[PDB]
Amino acid sequence: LSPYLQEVAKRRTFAIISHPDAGKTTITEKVLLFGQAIQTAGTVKGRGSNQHAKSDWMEMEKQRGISITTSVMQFPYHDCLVNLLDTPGHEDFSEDTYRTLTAVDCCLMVIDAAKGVEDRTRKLMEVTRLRD
Amino acid sequence: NIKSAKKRAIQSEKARKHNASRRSMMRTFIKKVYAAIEAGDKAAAQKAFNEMQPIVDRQAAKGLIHKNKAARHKANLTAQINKLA
Amino acid sequence: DHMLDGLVEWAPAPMPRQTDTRTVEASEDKFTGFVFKIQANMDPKHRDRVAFMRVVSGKYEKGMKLRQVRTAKDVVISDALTFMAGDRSHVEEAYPGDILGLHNHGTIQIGDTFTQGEMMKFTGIPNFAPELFRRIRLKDPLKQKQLLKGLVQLSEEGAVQVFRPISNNDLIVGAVGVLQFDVVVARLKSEYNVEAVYESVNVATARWVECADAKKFEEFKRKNESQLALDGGDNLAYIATSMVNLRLAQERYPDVQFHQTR
Amino acid sequence: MVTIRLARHGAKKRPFYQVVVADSRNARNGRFIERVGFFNPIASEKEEGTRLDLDRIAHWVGQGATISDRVAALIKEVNKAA
Amino acid sequence: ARYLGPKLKLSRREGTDLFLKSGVRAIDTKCKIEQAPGQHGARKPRLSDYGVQLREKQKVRRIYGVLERQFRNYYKEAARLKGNTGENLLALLEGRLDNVVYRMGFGATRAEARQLVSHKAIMVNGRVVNIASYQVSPNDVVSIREKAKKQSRVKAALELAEQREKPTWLEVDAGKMEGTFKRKPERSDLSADINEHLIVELYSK
Amino acid sequence: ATVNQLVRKPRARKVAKSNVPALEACPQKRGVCTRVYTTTPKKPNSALRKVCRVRLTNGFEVTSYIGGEGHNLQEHSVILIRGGRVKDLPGVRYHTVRGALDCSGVKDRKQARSKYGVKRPKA
RNA sequence: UAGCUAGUAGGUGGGGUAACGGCUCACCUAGGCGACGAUCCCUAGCUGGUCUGAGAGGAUGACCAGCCACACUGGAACUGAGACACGGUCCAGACUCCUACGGGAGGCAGCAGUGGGGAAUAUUGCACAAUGGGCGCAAGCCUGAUGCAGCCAUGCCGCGUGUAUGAAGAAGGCCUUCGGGUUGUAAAGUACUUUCAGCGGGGAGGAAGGGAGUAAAGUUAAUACCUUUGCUCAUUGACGUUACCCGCAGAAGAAGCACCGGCUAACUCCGUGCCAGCAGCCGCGGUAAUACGGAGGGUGCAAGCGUUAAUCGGAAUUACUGGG
Ligand SMILES: Nc1nc2c(ncn2[C@@H]2O[C@H](COP(=O)(O)OP(=O)(O)CP(=O)(O)O)[C@@H](O)[C@H]2O)c(=O)[nH]1
Repeated sequence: LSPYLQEVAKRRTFAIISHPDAGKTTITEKVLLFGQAIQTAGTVKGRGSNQHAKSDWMEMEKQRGISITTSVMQFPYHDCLVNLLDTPGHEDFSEDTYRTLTAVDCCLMVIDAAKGVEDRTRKLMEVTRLRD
Repeated sequence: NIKSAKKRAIQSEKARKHNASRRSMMRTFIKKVYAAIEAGDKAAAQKAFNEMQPIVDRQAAKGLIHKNKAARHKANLTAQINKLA
Repeated sequence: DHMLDGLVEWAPAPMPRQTDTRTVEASEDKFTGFVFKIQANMDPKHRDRVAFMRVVSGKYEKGMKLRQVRTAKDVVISDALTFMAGDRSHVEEAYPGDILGLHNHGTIQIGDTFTQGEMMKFTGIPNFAPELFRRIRLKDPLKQKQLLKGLVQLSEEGAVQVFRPISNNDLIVGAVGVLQFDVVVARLKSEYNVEAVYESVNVATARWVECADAKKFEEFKRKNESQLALDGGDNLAYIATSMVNLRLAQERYPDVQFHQTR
Repeated sequence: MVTIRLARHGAKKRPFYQVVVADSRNARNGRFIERVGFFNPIASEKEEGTRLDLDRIAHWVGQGATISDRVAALIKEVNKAA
Repeated sequence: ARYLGPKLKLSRREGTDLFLKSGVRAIDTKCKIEQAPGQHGARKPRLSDYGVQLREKQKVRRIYGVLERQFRNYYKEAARLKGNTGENLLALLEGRLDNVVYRMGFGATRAEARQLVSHKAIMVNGRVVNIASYQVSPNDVVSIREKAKKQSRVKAALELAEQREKPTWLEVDAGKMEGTFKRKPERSDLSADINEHLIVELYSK
Repeated sequence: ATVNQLVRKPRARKVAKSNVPALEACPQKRGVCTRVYTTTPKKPNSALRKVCRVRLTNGFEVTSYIGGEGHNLQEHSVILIRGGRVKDLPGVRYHTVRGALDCSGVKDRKQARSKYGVKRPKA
């Protein structure tokens, strides 16, 4: 019962893959709240609690688009520390994820109802069936 | 700059009042004798010189005064008080 | 908000991964952090390469000395970036099962393995063969060195492999996908200032990379001296304008210790 | 503070020390008062291995020069009865 | 560094026998000496002063096998010595180790002697020397180590040493291949033909 | 003579100007290289000498002679400029370096290929 | 660039500096510098030295070393023997970064490394093994100085890329008066050898010290503690898969660059035709080019070879040596 392996068990990997226009960026930004909240939760108890301005309405308005590459969020989450690894989702893109779904043990799928199961999802399942 | 040896800064702050305040009170005693030079009373000048001599020798002893400034003060101030007397 | 409980309860321990000998479990030593991407970096003042790693096996040390297996060298790496909330945080060690970021300068390619003495390789690199889109023709031709370095800086990546012909103009940008707007937007950075607007120029099929064994590829270089092309990483594929030229190259019999580099 | 110390002259992978009297605030190859003797650590058994004038060394001991460990070992190499 | 080319074309180029093709065989007459240095060798040149200076310099150099920067270093070394520069320059050329190995008869030609020095076989004073430009000090003894002694290449080429002048300033044992070096050679002893004065003229301007 | 005048005014050595105003003694320069045209030379020549007005990167407007047979220049293609007069054109005191930047080397040359940037024939 | 100076020049007295001192204030006089260049402008770190030159001289002073000055710019003080301060403080200004916007952080002309400039210049490497510096009684700690390692033919030096034999004077190229010559002992063939690279094994020296234990002499009441010297043991290397030595195999992996009318070393043929072009100067090319391009051959230098840029000599064409 050494704590080394007990926190080996507290380190997990989410592959994260989807269709184009599915919502990778929004769900990662909200797990930051979610993760940020976990940071706030971690920062929730103490002598004092500090959080970045809940962004204000005037600047709340602004935006960016089209994705591409990937990002990694380690997190400070309460229970475990489960990593993320973003990837650009297209057919001309996503040659990153052919070699970084080998990195990630698990797999998250994001499927829209207007899009459904398309050739993107069939190619991603052809990737993920090779390693179970 | 971020440095582990910043202790010599604030400790010198701990210097720049206290020792200097000693220097402050030192020179005020010296200026008191100049008041006697503006007074013309040789007995008050001798009393002020006897009041300022051990404290300026103590300030020359503690490393603030380099025992030649205070010697110059004793020299020219003794010359003034026995030229007046 | 309900996903987090499922992430805690359903996902197992990080599984062992296959080597040439056997699977290395998550309780052993000899850090197996090989590099996955060399990502298209945002550049504040420096590059750093990036080093996403499989450090699943072994808890970190601050002054640990890694071993480059494919070049077999003892490399002392003490600086390791942790991706805390996206920002590249301070020098920090962690618990195994994490992904780092290190500081490389044109040394480590995709999939270069690391151990502390186990001189074996994994079963990775699923990277593909490109589809040759157009060119570099250097609009505003002042200061070539930002593309003679900075796109060759991008040539080590899995998406971009820059091909240099002998004639010192018309440098081919390697794309495996179709959308080369990524590199065009990446040409507007602190060390990227040349535009290179695109047109239609036909170079057909992928430039199959091959570097034969000694005493035999010298005459292969000599007989078609106008038909060679330097590659990203000092390689020479053949030159690919048609399938018939590749058939003549197969007719020429280049016996090779073959490595794909793709 | 004056001291008697080695100066590390010579070529690359070819050391040739200069035992010399110099101030401690000066550099190794920097300013010195005067030189006295020399030492060659790679000097195998030949016609000359180490010259060391003990008169000026005794004169600097009479002035207060701090002797380092290597210079004291060279003094114990040049022994009065050996 | 080495020429490694047409060593007999240089003898036709200078006209005199440069002893680059000395060998086991005698004077060849197999190259049409003195009448065909090259394609247009039937022409008679104007042959000016700088011409004969350059021909004399290249003649002495392709006799001794010394490159131009190295021979200029030998001239700079001979210029600061005592006596006269002309005797000292030829003394420094004779003081080369491969020239001593050539005079001993340990090899047919000069390039063979340079190869014998270079391949860890020639040993002077118990210390093996690979560089052929070793300045031979007076009162030394040169020999061949036992692991490289008499693999026939020294042997038949020693028979050429029975046909040479066998000069005074060095003595060979010829029973164990152990030579003995002696005092420096006089100007009136070494080959009696080459002109140092034109070399002094060329390196003085 | 008259050494007292040399005591008054010291003997002054003539300071000869450089043949190439190359901004504090540099070997080569790199310029914008516009205006590619041919020039009729001075009296005993009658040729069409290819020349280019090179706006240098330090602000100087020099005109360098284009050597060799054939080139790929049209108002652009930044090159390297080396010194040395031509004795053929009044005002031209520079040369163009082949084997340097965007102007490629001369096609099909064998002899004297250190100049004009031609590589060794690989075939 | 012919006038400059008003704390300016001198004196008395007070203050101030570790110390003389218009260093600073009160009073008095009109002095002070300057044609043997005062004041003003431009440029420049200075020197020992480097290069060249017989010498006198000329440019330079990059690396080694001494001094001075500077630390994004300017100003100011405290600590201390020493700073009016690279990695110390404050203020004023500019440029970036964070902010929860109330306020703070920064100064690579350090080692590395990046952007920009430019023709042009390196690795985000190892260790205190040795020296030196700082602290500590000492052991020990730090040292991007240093000792090295990696890159660059940037400069110097050395070695090799074979040697001996070998005529049918072979094949191919070039010239021709088509007889023949040249390439050419060059290549092929035969016999030896393997410097340096590749591989496999031994292997110094840069290493003195320091730690533990014992003995003797000092010290002291003390055979206890401490200093010093012999003496016993375990030892301290980044370079380092070290220098160097031995063995394996096979000439096996290793030669280019400029020039050929004169200066200045070396000749022809073919193709254009004042055209393409070369050129450091004289200058060639106008249909028989030893001057352009190509071929052959030769010359020179050699892991370097040509060009460009700068200094000196030749230039006694800045003449003091040494001109009119
Ligand atoms: N209303 C609403 N819109 C959503 C939701 N999830 C995604 N979207 C919208 O769908 C689009 C997807 O945006 P984005 O998050 O960039 O998609 P993506 O998955 O990262 C794209 P890619 O697969 O290429 O990486 C956006 O317009 C976003 O606003 C959701 O839960 N609700």
